[PDB]
Amino acid sequence: ACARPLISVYSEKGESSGKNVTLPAVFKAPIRPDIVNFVHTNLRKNNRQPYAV
Amino acid sequence: PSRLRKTRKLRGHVSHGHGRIGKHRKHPGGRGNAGGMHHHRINFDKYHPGYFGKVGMRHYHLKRNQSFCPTVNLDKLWTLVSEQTRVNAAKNKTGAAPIIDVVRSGYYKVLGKGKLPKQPVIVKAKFFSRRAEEKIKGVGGACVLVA
Amino acid sequence: AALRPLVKPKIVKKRTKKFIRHQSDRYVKIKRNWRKPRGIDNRVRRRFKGQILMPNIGYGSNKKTKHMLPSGFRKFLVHNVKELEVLLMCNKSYCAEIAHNVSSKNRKAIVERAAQLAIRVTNPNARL
Amino acid sequence: SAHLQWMVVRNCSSFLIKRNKQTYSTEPNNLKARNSFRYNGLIHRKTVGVEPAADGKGVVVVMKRRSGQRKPATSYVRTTINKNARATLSSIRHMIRKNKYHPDLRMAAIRRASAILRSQKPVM
Amino acid sequence: NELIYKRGYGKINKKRIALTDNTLIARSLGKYNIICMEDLIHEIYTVGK
Amino acid sequence: WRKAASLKSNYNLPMHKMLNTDLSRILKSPEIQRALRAPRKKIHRRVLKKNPL
Amino acid sequence: WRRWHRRVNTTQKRYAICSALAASALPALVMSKGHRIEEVPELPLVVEDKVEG
Amino acid sequence: GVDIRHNKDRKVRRKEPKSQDIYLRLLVKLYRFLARRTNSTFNQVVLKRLFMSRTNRPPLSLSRMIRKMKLPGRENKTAVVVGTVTDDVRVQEVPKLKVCALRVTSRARSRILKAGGKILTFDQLALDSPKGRGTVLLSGPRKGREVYRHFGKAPGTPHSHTKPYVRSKGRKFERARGRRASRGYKN
RNA sequence: GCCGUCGCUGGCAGUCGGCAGAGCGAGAAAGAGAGUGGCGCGGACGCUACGCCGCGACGAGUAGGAGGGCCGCUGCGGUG
RNA sequence: UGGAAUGCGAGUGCCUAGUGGGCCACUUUUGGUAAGCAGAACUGGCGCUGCGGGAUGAACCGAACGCCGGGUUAAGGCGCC
RNA sequence: AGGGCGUGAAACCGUUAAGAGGUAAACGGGUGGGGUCCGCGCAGUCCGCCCGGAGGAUUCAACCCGGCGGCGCGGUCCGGC
Ligand SMILES: [Mg+2]
Ligand SMILES: [Mg+2]
Ligand SMILES: [Mg+2]
Ligand SMILES: [Mg+2]
Ligand SMILES: [Mg+2]
Ligand SMILES: [Mg+2]
Ligand SMILES: [Mg+2]
Ligand SMILES: [Mg+2]
Ligand SMILES: [Mg+2]
Ligand SMILES: [Mg+2]
Ligand SMILES: [Mg+2]
Ligand SMILES: [Mg+2]
Ligand SMILES: [Mg+2]
Ligand SMILES: [Mg+2]
Ligand SMILES: [Mg+2]
Ligand SMILES: [Mg+2]
Ligand SMILES: [Mg+2]
Ligand SMILES: [Mg+2]
Ligand SMILES: [Mg+2]
Ligand SMILES: [Mg+2]
Ligand SMILES: [Mg+2]
Ligand SMILES: [Mg+2]
Ligand SMILES: [Mg+2]
Ligand SMILES: [Mg+2]
Repeated sequence: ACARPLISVYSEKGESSGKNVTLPAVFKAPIRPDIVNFVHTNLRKNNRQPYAV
Repeated sequence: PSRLRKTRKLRGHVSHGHGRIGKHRKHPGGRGNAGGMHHHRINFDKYHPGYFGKVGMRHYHLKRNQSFCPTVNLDKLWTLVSEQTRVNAAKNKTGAAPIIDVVRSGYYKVLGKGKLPKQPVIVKAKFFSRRAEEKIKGVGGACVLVA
Repeated sequence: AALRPLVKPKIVKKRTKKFIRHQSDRYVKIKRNWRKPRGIDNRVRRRFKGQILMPNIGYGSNKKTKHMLPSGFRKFLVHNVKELEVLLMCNKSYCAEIAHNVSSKNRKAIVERAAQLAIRVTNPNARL
Repeated sequence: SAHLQWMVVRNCSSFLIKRNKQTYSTEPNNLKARNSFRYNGLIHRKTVGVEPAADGKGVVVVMKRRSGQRKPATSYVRTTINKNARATLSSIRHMIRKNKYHPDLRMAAIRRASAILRSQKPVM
Repeated sequence: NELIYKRGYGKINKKRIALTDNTLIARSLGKYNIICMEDLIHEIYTVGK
Repeated sequence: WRKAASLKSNYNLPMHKMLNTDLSRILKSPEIQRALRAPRKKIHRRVLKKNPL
Repeated sequence: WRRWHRRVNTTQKRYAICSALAASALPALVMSKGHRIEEVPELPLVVEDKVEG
Repeated sequence: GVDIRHNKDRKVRRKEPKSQDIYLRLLVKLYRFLARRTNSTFNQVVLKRLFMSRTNRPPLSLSRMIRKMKLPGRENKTAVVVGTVTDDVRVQEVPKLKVCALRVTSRARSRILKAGGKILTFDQLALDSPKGRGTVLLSGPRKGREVYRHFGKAPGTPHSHTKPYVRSKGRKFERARGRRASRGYKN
């Protein structure tokens, strides 16, 4: 959408501090599981080691 | 992915997709482009016409950079300069004409295909075409040469 | 005290015997699992008279009563207690079948739960 | 959105369970426990749950408030109804109808809050 | 009569739909003033326009 | 989507192929509800053919 | 010399990253991967900088 | 038995898109609803085009959308496309256009918005005009692909201006026998 | 009668409920439209829309093709 | 008044496996004394195809096949098998 | 698990049990006979409502207090984002 909320930073004691950060626009990009999968099942072929008889 | 391929549905059928009468022998036509003139002539004439013979002059030590000349058409000539150069000449009133240097963008010859917008230009280029130069005069503009 | 199903229709099956493989009787290397015979001169795949039969799609079961045990219930493998609450709103049409590996200490506290939930178990006296 | 993240959760969830030609779902607030857009207890903006009370007796009802939507901690409200078998099935009914709160789930909520009462009586 | 009544099926929407009511004939052949199984029999017997 | 990426060379978040992904709110909206034919939600199972003779 | 490694377009690895971040701020798409976040106070869980200390 | 032939019983049209993306499989849900629940043969064409492969819905150029929306009569209409609206750098003036496409390249959003036109989506269009009143369906050139130059009558055939498959093109790559009236013949 | 394939490019987002009014099978292109003057708090199921439902027609097959396998084998990333 | 009848949704585009030993029959038909021979034409078959009949049977007569209940037939039959 | 000793399949063989036996055996369709175990069969389903029949509660409605949540065209309330 277009409405970017105001997330609140949480102190290390769990309780919410005063600091706020506007939700970055990345958290509204399209969710594409097919693109995510196609990219994952190709990028993790790269860390593979050769093997052969 | 073998699990998607066609040899996984071909388990259990004797000839494995290749024929009972005519087997899948090794090379029943010769290897490669064999028989281009004898038994594969209908194919080398129906699909690769002109494949056999010589034509033209040889050129022994050809160097592909003496004949370097990339062209740009007039339609996308105005895309070499920024946008506030084509519109600044619109808002302009003193008749000034922007200098489009083409060999600076990476083209040597200017061919004239597209239409042009009505404003003057000064096209610096290495080689010009007759029509590319006439379409520039007919709009008002100069065809500078640069060696 | 049997746990009756929702409705118990009449189950009709177009065939009861298994579909044995061609020539699974003369040999021991040929198991009973079915393999469509693809030989040229074969007498089974030409559908001769009096030969073995072939699994057509015509033998399919009525969809209304397909996979349905003779107790009018469908079935579900249950690996632990938590997989019963999944089945507690399908009570009167599906049953539970504790897996083969669930030891008797857990299978007792699984039949115990399914008794409260009124879920029917097919093997409730299994291991003990 | 609901239909968006349902088109992501419809097959590659972790609560999805697929065996014996059936397909149930183990979501927290899924009542009827079956994998469907309508009864999924995590996708929508307003869901309903009917769990058993932590002690022996009672039925807890879990509504999902509107205001807190990305705050999982302060998102759900819970109310334990430890009453007779009929008042609790007129309280869930009012909770849903009179509030006009996800009203297509009411008979599902009663049918579940009855399975709990039935699974909390003394066995025979 | 025996044919149209007992074995009479209509090619409606390219579907062999059994002629069970006059509103299956009127709905298709109505524009020719054939609106009942009797107008149908009369059109077949007396070869009509 | 209006301010490019600063740390990358030229990158803007991928655009959206549809904005209001809530086709429930889309479908029960007065814009679309008015432009529909009445639902034909009656089931007409096969009529047994008796013999008019 | 089997082809072990695959290469992906950069704009597509970035599409996949933005799709794997836009999906980590949704309570359903995180509680469906299996994580036990029934008591996290807010999903884009931010903490003060002293945590790096 | 009946003596029919089942050669053509299975019509091969696309019952659904082959892609698995969920921002398309939601458009196809909304338009499958509009397609069946309205009597407008517009939605039926949009739905039938949302199935089509990436080679059957080709790109549009901004210039071809200019000259197809400049035709007399169709003013103040929304230009609907099912493919993408690419830029056309060889056009200098851009009017204001109401447009609705699946994609608009990041240099055609610029031009259209700086002109002053709107760029809707297919859900925005479905809310603006459900039955699709006031629209102009378009589609880019389908025979534009270089693939369609090798199709037709095979080369080496009287009056078959079909492009052959050659490794490289040059003096000595298929220019000798079936092309010269001198060396052999030509067609 | 049942299974399946094909076709209808069929139907279903209308579960529109005390902010209610429960319909779109009927031969005849189009509104159960607006305005302008003469007690008892109640109502089954559904909708994994890749889902569900209704209608007809059809069902041989070597070589070959295609699809669907919640058929099976071994390991990998996730998840139970 | 869409200018005969009857029937039926058509048009178009790529990619493409297998095949390129055939055989039989009515009718026409060439060589041969003829052949379960050699060779053509048209259609239908066998090959790729079960089923009822012809005792038996690649090709003849009927008839073409999802799995089943009732009824009726085809071609063939009805002393007994 | 007894010194080539984890598990210890198949073909093949021995013995015990059960049946059977002159058209080699085996096989598909159909039943019948006997066995083996299973149903933990052998007095046979429960569920909602209502009517009556006998009992038991610290109990219903309606009011009062406190909390919580939904909705609000609060026509157009305050302050936010
Ligand atoms: Mg085959
Ligand atoms: Mg072979
Ligand atoms: Mg092949
Ligand atoms: Mg070959
Ligand atoms: Mg080969
Ligand atoms: Mg030669
Ligand atoms: Mg043989
Ligand atoms: Mg054969
Ligand atoms: Mg048939
Ligand atoms: Mg066929
Ligand atoms: Mg075909
Ligand atoms: Mg078949
Ligand atoms: Mg050969
Ligand atoms: Mg001959
Ligand atoms: Mg053969
Ligand atoms: Mg044939
Ligand atoms: Mg035959
Ligand atoms: Mg004889
Ligand atoms: Mg019969
Ligand atoms: Mg006889
Ligand atoms: Mg041992
Ligand atoms: Mg050990
Ligand atoms: Mg041992
Ligand atoms: Mg003995």
